[PDB]
Amino acid sequence: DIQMTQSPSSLSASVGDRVTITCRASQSIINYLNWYQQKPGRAPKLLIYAASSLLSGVPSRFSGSGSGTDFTLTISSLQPEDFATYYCQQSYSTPYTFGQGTKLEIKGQPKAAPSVTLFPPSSEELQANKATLVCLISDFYPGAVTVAWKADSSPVKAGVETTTPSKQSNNKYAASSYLSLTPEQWKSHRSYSCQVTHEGSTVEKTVAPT
Amino acid sequence: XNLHFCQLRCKSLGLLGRCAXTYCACV
Amino acid sequence: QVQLVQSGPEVKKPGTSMKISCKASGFTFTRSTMQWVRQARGQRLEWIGWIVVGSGNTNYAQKFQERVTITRDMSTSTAYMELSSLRSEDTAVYYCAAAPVGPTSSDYWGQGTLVTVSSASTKGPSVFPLAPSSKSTSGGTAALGCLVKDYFPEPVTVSWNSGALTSGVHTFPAVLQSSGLYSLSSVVTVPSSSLGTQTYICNVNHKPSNTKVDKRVE
Amino acid sequence: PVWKDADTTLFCASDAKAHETEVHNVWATHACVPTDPNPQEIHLENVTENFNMWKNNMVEQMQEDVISLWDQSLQPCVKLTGGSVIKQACPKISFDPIPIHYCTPAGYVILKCNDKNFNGTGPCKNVSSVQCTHGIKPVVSTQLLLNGSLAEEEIIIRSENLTNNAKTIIVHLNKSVEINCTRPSKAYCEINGTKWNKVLKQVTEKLKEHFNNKTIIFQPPSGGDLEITMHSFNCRGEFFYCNTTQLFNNTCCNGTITLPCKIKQIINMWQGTGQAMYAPKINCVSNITGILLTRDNTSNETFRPGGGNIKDNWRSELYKYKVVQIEPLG
Ligand SMILES: *[C@@H]1O[C@H](CO)[C@@H](O)[C@H](O)[C@H]1NC(C)=O
Ligand SMILES: *[C@@H]1O[C@H](CO)[C@@H](O)[C@H](O)[C@H]1NC(C)=O
Ligand SMILES: *[C@@H]1O[C@H](CO)[C@@H](O)[C@H](O)[C@H]1NC(C)=O
Ligand SMILES: *[C@@H]1O[C@H](CO)[C@@H](O)[C@H](O)[C@H]1NC(C)=O
Ligand SMILES: *[C@@H]1O[C@H](CO)[C@@H](O)[C@H](O)[C@H]1NC(C)=O
Ligand SMILES: *[C@@H]1O[C@H](CO)[C@@H](O)[C@H](O)[C@H]1NC(C)=O
Ligand SMILES: *[C@@H]1O[C@H](CO)[C@@H](O)[C@H](O)[C@H]1NC(C)=O
Ligand SMILES: *[C@@H]1O[C@H](CO)[C@@H](O)[C@H](O)[C@H]1NC(C)=O
Ligand SMILES: *[C@@H]1O[C@H](CO)[C@@H](O)[C@H](O)[C@H]1NC(C)=O
Ligand SMILES: *[C@@H]1O[C@H](CO)[C@@H](O)[C@H](O)[C@H]1NC(C)=O
Repeated sequence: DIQMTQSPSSLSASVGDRVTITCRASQSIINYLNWYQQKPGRAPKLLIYAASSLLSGVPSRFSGSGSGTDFTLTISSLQPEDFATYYCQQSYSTPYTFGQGTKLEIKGQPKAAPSVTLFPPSSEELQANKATLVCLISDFYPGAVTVAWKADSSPVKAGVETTTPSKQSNNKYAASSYLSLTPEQWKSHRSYSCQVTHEGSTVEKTVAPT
Repeated sequence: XNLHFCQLRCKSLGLLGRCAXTYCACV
Repeated sequence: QVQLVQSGPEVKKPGTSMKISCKASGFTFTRSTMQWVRQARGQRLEWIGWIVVGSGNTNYAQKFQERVTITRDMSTSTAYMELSSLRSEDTAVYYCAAAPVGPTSSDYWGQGTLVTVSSASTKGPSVFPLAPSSKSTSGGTAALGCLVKDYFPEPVTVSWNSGALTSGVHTFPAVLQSSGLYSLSSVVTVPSSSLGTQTYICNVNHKPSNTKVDKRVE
Repeated sequence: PVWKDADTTLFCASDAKAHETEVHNVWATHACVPTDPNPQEIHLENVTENFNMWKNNMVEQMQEDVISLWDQSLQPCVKLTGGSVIKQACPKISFDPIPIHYCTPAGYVILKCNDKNFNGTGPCKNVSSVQCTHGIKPVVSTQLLLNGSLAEEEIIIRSENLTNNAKTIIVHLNKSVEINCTRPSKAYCEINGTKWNKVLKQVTEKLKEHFNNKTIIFQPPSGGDLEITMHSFNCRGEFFYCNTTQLFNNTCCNGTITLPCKIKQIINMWQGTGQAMYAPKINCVSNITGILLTRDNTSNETFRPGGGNIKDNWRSELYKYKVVQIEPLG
């Protein structure tokens, strides 16, 4: 018990920048704090020990500091392989807890409204009891968007969703929302739709079949 | 300890003046 | 070559146990306290326990106190974790790590071990069409897709036209449905004219056998 | 190899209370971390390391710590240091010490001697690693060591050299002896001569071991400042001075012992050469857990009450400790 937090959850900067990223401790550790880097599929790497001690073989780009509660890890000369999720950890006490996590994204890509497309359930997949519709929001930036579902002009309730890695090339995202319902629920209603709001988008952008 | 001040007070006792951190001891 | 290699992935039923190894090379194993960690997919890293190598002393988090057993072997220079009566929220990637001594410190890392705990039997994925039309295009570029739902466990691999198509493809992260069965989509954005000039087939390929090959047209 | 002898600022830990009236509570309130409820000590397999009680800077850290504690709490209404006077606010605050753990900052570890019969200097072969030390009540006194930690095994005689005469002798007791100090509703302090004299003939047994079966004679302090001729100690804010001529009785008579103390308000400072004056039902019950002695013809040796260097009061608790820094490699 000690509860460690990170801020911010995600941060966007471009190549050659300087970033701060900040961890915060509840019951004041003294300088018992490490900083780890992590890229998906691979295992963490140690960046900073104590709170200022840099590991031998880490590029001197990365740097750390702190007090008792508030710690910070700056990058300064942000390189392309520094676009990872970064984790603060406490030594000192109890279960040595890790931070929420902070991810760095490429702050390239000007505001890019998403391309909004929608799929009614296949009858191939309607032959079974299940019946699902997919709203896809392809290539957009920033990360933060909203998508609400309307069936005969009514939303809320429950439908699943998942978001694309990051970029490889364009630095845009792609999200997908699934509405899962049986033929029972489907056959009854006629109008199914996606209201999506982003930032590039001026208004509620709506797409629907029957 | 004031060492030169200590030695003189141990002098009358016919003893020598050590220091005991901040304190004047006779030995 | 300073590194640590862990054992393969494991798929267990709720109520059983797991054992994971960790073979060390490169640092003097003699003076380290091997530390264990787990990462549940898109949640926090958790410290499990450690074993000081020299002494053989251990300690654990109040959380895994009664089910965990950390061990080592100086001959092979190898560490081991055993986890008893498993539950579904023990599904995660488990890492071993090296570390100086004291009470905790800094740590070098191994590759990780995916272990999956669920009641669900092995099932192949059902593959349904995200067929494109007027509402599934918009902009003079179009988008099509393969929906593969109801399958256990990870991973599935999806390609288009048997690896020929790679541009505009957005294979998605799977989502564990309430039904304990994984589900995901793979989509692509093509020039609207291409449809009619070029058929589009997705290839789904499951960990065991199970490979449905499907033509998304309309 | 791994770890090296280091000198780093040690932080402090306390089971203190921020709302308390006791004044040490205000030097631990926001200066000492809450004491970790799940500490860890780790055995260091097949390792011997050599400690030296008499030369470690944890002692120095602690002395300047207690000087600070003593300055901020119970600032004297008028220091003198004869050459420039300083009258100041001298408010009446509560006082009696409470234990404080010392702790390494990350990157360093306290090595702990676990040989119970370690005397203070040389090789230890049962070495452990700790984050914080045990609790250590910061109490300053002379001749007798109060509220301290007992020797866990046999009575020990700690010294730098027993061939040198200058170097102090810290006897570390096996089992404690209580002492009541009251200013009866101009003071006195009583002790149960029975157990005390038993404990004492034990100490002259152990001394005899170090001074091959010779004849051990206690004697009063030669002379000098009142703070070394007398058991001087700050008890709940007021300074006692009890004549210990009795306790070191060479014809022990085994019933309850009484000692005549004086409370003084004008005293000789221990923080630095000078003198202090503080503003004006008070009693201190205290485990006596160690003794300070200086080795003074015949086949008789003479031992006399010592004290004064307040560092020794810290050495008695911090001999089992050495700060070292963890080197990470491979
Ligand atoms: C400790 O010493 C014994 C032999 O005296 C040896 O068998 C054992 O492996 C040693 N342990 C280490 C960690 O070197
Ligand atoms: C303490 O033991 C050391 C060896 O560890 C020895 O050299 C020294 O004489 C002893 N000192 C005392 C005061 O007994
Ligand atoms: C080191 O000391 C502890 C006692 O504090 C004891 O439990 C342990 O066995 C010691 N180690 C050896 C090798 O005796
Ligand atoms: C305390 O220490 C002494 C050695 O000075 C030894 O006889 C025994 O361990 C203890 N004595 C008593 C009376 O308990
Ligand atoms: C202190 O003396 C009081 C009464 O004068 C008594 O009740 C108490 O137990 C004594 N304590 C010691 C350690 O002698
Ligand atoms: C002296 O102390 C002993 C404990 O060893 C106790 O039995 C006895 O009652 C004490 N005497 C007095 C007068 O309190
Ligand atoms: C202590 O008592 C003895 C015997 O009465 C006396 O010789 C000595 O000077 C006294 N010292 C003090 C400071 O009272
Ligand atoms: C020693 O004990 C005797 C018992 O008769 C006591 O009366 C005397 O005052 C004591 N003498 C000294 C020098 O402490
Ligand atoms: C020793 O501790 C006791 C209880 O904690 C306290 O009453 C007493 O004042 C302390 N002694 C001194 C000399 O401060
Ligand atoms: C002091 O004496 C009291 C009274 O028996 C006891 O409870 C406590 O353990 C002693 N404290 C120390 C530090 O020896």
